[PDB]
Amino acid sequence: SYVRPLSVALGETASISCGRQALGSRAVQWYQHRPGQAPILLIYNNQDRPSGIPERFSGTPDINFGTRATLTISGVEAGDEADYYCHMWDSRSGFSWSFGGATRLTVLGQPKAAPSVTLFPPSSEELQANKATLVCLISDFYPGAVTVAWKADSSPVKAGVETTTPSKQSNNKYAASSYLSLTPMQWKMHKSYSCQVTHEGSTVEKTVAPT
Amino acid sequence: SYVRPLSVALGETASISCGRQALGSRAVQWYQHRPGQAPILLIYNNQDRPSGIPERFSGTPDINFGTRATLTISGVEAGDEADYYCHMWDSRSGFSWSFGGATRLTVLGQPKAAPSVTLFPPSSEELQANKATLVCLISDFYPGAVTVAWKADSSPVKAGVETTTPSKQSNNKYAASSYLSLTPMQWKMHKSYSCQVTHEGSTVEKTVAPT
Amino acid sequence: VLTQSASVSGSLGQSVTISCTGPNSVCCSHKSISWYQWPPGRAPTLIIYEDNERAPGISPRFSGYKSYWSAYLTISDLRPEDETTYYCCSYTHNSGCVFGTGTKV
Amino acid sequence: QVQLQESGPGLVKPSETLSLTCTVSGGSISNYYWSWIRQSPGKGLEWIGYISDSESTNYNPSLKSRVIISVDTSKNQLSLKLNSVTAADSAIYYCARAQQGKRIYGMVSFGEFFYYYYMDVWGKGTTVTVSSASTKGPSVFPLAPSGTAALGCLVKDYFPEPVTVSWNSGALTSGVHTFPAVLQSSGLYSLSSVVTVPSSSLGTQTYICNVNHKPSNTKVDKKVEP
Repeated sequence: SYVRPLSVALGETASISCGRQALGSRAVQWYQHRPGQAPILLIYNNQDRPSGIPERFSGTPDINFGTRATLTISGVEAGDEADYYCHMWDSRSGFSWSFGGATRLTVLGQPKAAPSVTLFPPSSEELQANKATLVCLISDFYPGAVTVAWKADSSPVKAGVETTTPSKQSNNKYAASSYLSLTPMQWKMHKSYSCQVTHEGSTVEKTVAPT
Repeated sequence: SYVRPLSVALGETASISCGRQALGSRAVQWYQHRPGQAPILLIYNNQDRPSGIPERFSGTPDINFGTRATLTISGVEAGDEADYYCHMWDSRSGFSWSFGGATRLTVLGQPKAAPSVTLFPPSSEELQANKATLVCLISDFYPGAVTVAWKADSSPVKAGVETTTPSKQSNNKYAASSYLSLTPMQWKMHKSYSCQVTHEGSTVEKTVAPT
Repeated sequence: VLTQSASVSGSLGQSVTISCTGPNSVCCSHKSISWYQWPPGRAPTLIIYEDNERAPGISPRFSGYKSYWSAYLTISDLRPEDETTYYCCSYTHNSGCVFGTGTKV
Repeated sequence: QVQLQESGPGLVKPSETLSLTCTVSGGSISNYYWSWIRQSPGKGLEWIGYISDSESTNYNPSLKSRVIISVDTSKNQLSLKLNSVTAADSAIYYCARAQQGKRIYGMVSFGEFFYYYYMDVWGKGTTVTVSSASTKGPSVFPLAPSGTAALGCLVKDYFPEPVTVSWNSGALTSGVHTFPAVLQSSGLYSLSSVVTVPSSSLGTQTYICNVNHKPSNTKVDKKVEP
């Protein structure tokens, strides 16, 4: 289903209104889902929250009809970046099969982090297999948006490169990989190979050569 | 005529005192001029301002003699960077022919912006004309102070390069160009050509090769 | 149509700067410029051709320079025999020599 | 309601009568005051002169000896003539409507007042260069491109400033970026214009670069394609 974004500054309080409004008495569930991971039920009744969930996550009860279901995250941190779902039940409508839309909370104001580039030459066992691959490992950067560039000696190289889109690490930073593939003769017939990693306005370089 | 500078932090109120003080009852005009553009009359009487000018631009009236003419810009923004002139008239002195000196307001505290380098190889039609020119286009950076560097493959190149001093874009950022000129044989006889653009403490590189 | 300087002079040791220009008909970025030393009613002499290449034997003080709109001929370190009338010319490889007006020095 | 537009030669030889005109659109001409203002590089603004609604003139003593200001009420055109021009005369000449204000401090009967003039609506400026050099049209070469990409238009070797650049005869306006010129040692400016367009638009939204250089009446065009 579709996704609607939301940007909350770091430390602020987040107001995530529900996708569909209730026609009668309601019972709404709030799940926190970061893709590739198990969802986390934040609030199950209209305001009841399970154990292992901080008090900063709060929901609006159903006192008088008319009040909209809004999940409220006070004191937003970088870990709060996830998809939030509004499982809406009411007396009027039918069975709530669809989980609804998705709010993609992206917390602004996080500190700028520089990469930690690490380049590996082709292994001896790989060269023995008549295949040669360079890997360029990038980690611990923010915001998750980088650019890789491979250079045979000085001239650029673009045929045979593969790059991962950034992925969030456990410490709320990002990481990605860059694989250059070449024949073992191209590894020997050139002087050096470089991996230039440009993040934000700066570019870092790490190089390697067959020695 | 001479120019006297003034630095006001972003968001503050600016106090621009007039160049020449009035010997009698005065009638002062305030113009905003950014070079290469039409001046903008901010205040025509001692305090009367025309339409299309915000209330944050204010001038001191002539109530009692002794008060100095000071243009006051409250809530300074990046767009307020310009030359401000004090067209001074009074009962004592003669006809105000000279517009006076110039106050160069430079608003501090603006966000740091990274370049958007874009390099173009020589066109086919240019190479057909036995002339070959590389252009390196830099845009959307702040502060307006960059450094270009051209490298034939790895070695540097300095003979035949021309660079523009930064110029303010409409979005309050800067932009400049760098033209490397070479014979079409020098374009073919080398492997690659690079344009390294160093802004603030970081350097970005964009390269191109005849393929 | 190729106008030279009206006239000029200098002194022994100094230099001269003759000029030569015209419209897009005979000048200049797509033409070559030649400079002839020409005493009135006598055997002329080729000084400079191809907008700065001296003839075999011309003194290294004679020099040529061509802008995108006008051609020049400098005559450094003057000497007595420099009192002649000079003429420029604009030509291509397969055409004629359209001469210049004249310059008494 | 009232706008002004300048128009000039762009290049005038040394020691020659420079001539400019300025058109008023919206209001009349013989009912207001008008001012000529030029701005040289480095030097600040300079008040040249002004003309009344009754077509009376008054020149700055700076250039009083050689400036003549005129007006044609048939339409809304007023001209300016400056002879014996030198290199220091090249500038952007502006055109604005002067408003007469009467500052009264004492008694009007004793003449204890004075008149001040202020420009409330200006033109845009006409670039004027004084140089012995001859004009030359540019040479426009395409710059082919390769989330999005960008293509260009290399306008090289012209004289003098300026050169207007539009894309698709004025249609393409978003993402356009025209860059200031470069005075090569040869004495000619070189410009470059670039637009950022979506990648998929390459096939085949025609991108026509338009270039005009009035000092040589040499308008040109060129397309760009990989």
